[PDB]
Amino acid sequence: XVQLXXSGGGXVQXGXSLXLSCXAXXXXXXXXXXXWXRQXPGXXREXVXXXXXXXXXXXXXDSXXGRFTXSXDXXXXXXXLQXXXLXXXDXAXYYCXXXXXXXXXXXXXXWGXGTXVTVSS
Amino acid sequence: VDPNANPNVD
Amino acid sequence: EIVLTQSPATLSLSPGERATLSCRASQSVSSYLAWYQQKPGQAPRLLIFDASIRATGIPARFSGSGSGTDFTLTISSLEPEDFAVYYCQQRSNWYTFGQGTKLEIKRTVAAPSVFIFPPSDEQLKSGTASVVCLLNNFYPREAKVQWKVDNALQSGNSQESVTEQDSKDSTYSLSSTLTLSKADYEKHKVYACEVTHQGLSSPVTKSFNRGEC
Amino acid sequence: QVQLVESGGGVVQPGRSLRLSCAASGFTFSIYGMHWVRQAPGKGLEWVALIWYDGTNKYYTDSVKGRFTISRDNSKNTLFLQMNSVRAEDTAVYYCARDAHYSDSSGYSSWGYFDYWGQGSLVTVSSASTKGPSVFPLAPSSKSTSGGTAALGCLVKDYFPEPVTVSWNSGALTSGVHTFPAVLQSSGLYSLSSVVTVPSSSLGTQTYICNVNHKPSNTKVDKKVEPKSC
Repeated sequence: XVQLXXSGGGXVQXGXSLXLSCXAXXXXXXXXXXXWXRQXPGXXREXVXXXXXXXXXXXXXDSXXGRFTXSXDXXXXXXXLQXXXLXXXDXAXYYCXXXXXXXXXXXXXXWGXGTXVTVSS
Repeated sequence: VDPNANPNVD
Repeated sequence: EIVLTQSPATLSLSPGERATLSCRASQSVSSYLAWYQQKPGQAPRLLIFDASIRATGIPARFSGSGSGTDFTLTISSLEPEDFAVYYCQQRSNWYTFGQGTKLEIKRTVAAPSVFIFPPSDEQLKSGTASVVCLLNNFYPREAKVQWKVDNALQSGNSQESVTEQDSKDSTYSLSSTLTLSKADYEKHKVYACEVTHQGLSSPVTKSFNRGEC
Repeated sequence: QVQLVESGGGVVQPGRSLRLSCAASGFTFSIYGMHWVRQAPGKGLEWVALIWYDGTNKYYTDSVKGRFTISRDNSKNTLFLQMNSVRAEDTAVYYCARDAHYSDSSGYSSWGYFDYWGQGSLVTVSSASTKGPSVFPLAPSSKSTSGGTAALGCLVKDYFPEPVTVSWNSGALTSGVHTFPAVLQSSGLYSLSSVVTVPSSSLGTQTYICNVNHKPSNTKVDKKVEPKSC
């Protein structure tokens, strides 16, 4: 019963910045951790970041530490991925997911449709 | 006339 | 041309289990064989080439073997991202593909619930009658739908479509549409859809009488 | 970093022409052979054509030979398929694919597989004209009840081309909806149904409306689905 709508992707020069958004409908997201994953062509889906509930922190993958930051707007039922210092290797489809387990075991039952980020030229 | 020849540089 | 024959057509398994897929070539392709994975709405993805070499970024649980005419793709422990259609491909002589093996999620048996719908008066006034039979939330996929009009078995005048396995409950649903001209529709009284499925001890028929709805 | 982005698909009348484009980024386009591969609706994969890295050699599958032309512009990182004299049987998603140019430090060399693929571009070859669907109720009755559950729906008939979308109660009803894949009828027009199951006790009090959108013809239809007494 939940829909997740991603936006914010696109084409960016190396060194540049974008911000992805993941907007939820049909469940108040305030109680759940929300996570970002990415899938480069031909590869498996890889973890990028999770924002737990407000004040329970954010945790990141090695590959994006110090460059990407996740944040939340609970009032608008949306989570964000700020992406700075982009590199060609970051080119991928980016997905968001809700962790339905409020104790944070990662039961990812609902997923966004993906948004493409291309870092080139 | 060989369609399976290497089509790349090397 | 070299024809590649894959078997089985469908493999029904659970996460953790070993999957073994076969591909048979009509004549030797030496080791010039590849395997691909494809999900609905997506492009294929190269898994294995030269019969046994794993592509970059492919998990170690995938492995290929064989040479000559018989080849196998093995997944040692299936995982949820592996439910998909798998194709083999040769490049020994031009470029041909097998017709694919679907690896589907196994679940328990659920017999379909069966529902029949008459044509609307609106459609009838316009000159045509479509009669719809719905088979809802069933597993496994195999089912037979038979249409009967005044107790006579129909053929040639229906089309079927089936959903993909449901993301939450892994069932299928199926629609069958029977199409008649309005003139032919008004020649008959009883319209029936008869459904068989391995979960049903007897066939389930739903029918209505024209002009009683 | 490898990307292959296709463009140029769409509907084309039989006998006419259409050009597909495949723009590459994230690799050295000019040293790779490139292929086109197609997939008809609900069918498997079929190799179409191949072009060498430097454009010097080109190969085609028999059924397109003399009608399709493969070409590339390395200065623009783009691969082309020019489709002339198209036929309905050319209807397919068309993929560009990079030749899996494999080698190792041991001189071992390999090629003739497809290691990266475009997103696909649908080409629909049809003499049908743009047409919105006629929307008809699938009325619930005793003959669409099983246990305490009733089914109801909308039949979305005789439209072209794909796709159509269906919602229920302006999006407020989503549980239990199944919208079936379209079938191409012998007429060349598509038809599909969208169904939903609901508690049978709600048939007397709850109004059920399907909302059908066919963007190519600008068709928008709200259809009340009222019960019947079969």
